[PDB]
This record gives sequence, structure tokens and C-alpha cells, in this order.
Amino acid sequence: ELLKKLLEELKG
Amino acid sequence: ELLKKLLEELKG
Amino acid sequence: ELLKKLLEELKG
Amino acid sequence: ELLKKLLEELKG
Ligand SMILES: [Cl-]
Repeated sequence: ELLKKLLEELKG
Repeated sequence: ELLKKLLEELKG
Repeated sequence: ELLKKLLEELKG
Repeated sequence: ELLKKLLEELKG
């Protein structure tokens, strides 16, 4: 989940 | 958009 | 060239 | 680095 949160923020 | 789609694929 | 650099960065 | 390269290609 931590990586999902990072990736969603990079996506915007 | 391409980057949004690829980041979404990496997120899974 | 923009597309070539994009593809290079995607492939690593 | 991918973002840097795209910005380089916009700058020319
Ligand atoms: Cl300059």
C-alpha cells in the first residue's frame, strides 16, 4: 500500500 | 496522460 | 526526438 | 530523469 500511495501521488 | 496511464498500471 | 527520449527512459 | 528529459525536449 505504501507504494500504491507514492504512485498515485506521482500520477496526480 | 501516457504517464498517468503507466503510473496507474504500476500501481495495479 | 522527444518520443525517442521518452522510449529510452521507459525502457531503462 | 524521465521528467527531466521531457523538459529538455520542450526546451530544445
Ligand atoms: Cl537557459
